[PDB]
Amino acid sequence: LSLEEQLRRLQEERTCKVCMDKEVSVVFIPCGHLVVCQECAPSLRKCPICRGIIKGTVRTFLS
Amino acid sequence: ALKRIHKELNDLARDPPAQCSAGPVGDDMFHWQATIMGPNDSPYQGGVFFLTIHFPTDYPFKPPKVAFTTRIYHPNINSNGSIKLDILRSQWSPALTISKVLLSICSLLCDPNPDDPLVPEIARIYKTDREKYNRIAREWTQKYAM
Amino acid sequence: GSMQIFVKTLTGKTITLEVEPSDTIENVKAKIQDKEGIPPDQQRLIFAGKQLEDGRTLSDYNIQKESTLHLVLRLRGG
Amino acid sequence: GGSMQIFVKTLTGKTITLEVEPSDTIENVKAKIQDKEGIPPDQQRLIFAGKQLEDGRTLSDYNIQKESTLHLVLRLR
Ligand SMILES: [Zn+2]
Ligand SMILES: [Zn+2]
Repeated sequence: LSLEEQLRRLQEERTCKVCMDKEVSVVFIPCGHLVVCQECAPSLRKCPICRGIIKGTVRTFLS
Repeated sequence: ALKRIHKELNDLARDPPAQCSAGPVGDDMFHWQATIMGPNDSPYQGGVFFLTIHFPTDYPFKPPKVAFTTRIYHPNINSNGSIKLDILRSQWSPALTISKVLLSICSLLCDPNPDDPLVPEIARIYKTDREKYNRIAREWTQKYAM
Repeated sequence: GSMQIFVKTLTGKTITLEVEPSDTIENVKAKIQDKEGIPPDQQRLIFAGKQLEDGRTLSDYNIQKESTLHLVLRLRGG
Repeated sequence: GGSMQIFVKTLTGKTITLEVEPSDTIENVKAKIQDKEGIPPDQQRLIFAGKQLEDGRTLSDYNIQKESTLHLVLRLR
């Protein structure tokens, strides 16, 4: 639980769970999981976290 | 594939699960070796089971190829170490990391599907004489995994 | 809940749940569904190398306070 | 006391901390494990990064570095 371990966990939390490189930027509708970037999303028909069908993808901005 | 594979390796080093271990073979990040420890209070207890992992170049969009090298007695794993398991095929998810795949396989050991088996003879024994199944799986653990 | 346990989610994030020693596995999955949005039918919980079955309790598996359960996706051998 | 710390995880999830040197052999580590945990060396299997570790090699030989985690697997007793 060091300051670096906490900063890393906050950065990993914001990061795409597929490529693990770019920040998340797309929310799946209707399951609501925010887990991929815009480069990984076009390849996906089901949510990688809950296997829900993806009916739409909204570009999200954490202001 | 490489960058994600390196991240998984680093993420493992920080905190691997108790049940498994994995890393590259030699200088090749696409070919790993892994261990699954047999679950306590199972016929596999005390066993250390080795596996090969081959990441394809389009990992993680396609699943890794995973097979046992240690022989193991199970309805869904054959004598060649092939694992018939839906998450290694049509039910793959790109968010599954190698650690979760190994834990998933470990959880298959005491949760076989004898109704759609890879090794029919083993599945019939599992369904009709569980003490015989357990005895044989214990014997193979002793012979191959210790 | 009267004690705490930990769940390592699919992405490796560790969450804390408040549970009872006699909580059923399905109740644990319902708590995960509320915190992480995963349908219970897609949750596979693993402790000590073994999957936890609905209808059983934490005490059935000797899951104690501050145990860590590992969450993976529903799977089926074949 | 030690040049670097490594961690040893048991099947129950308990992690122990060891003070080691990169030149320490796997045999040395098993002796330190017996000191901390009371497990005799001949009952210990050590695993790192998917490999079972051989007694005569060093931590450095296996790419074990500071804060690396090894697995302690007991032989069926
Ligand atoms: Zn991505
Ligand atoms: Zn989802």
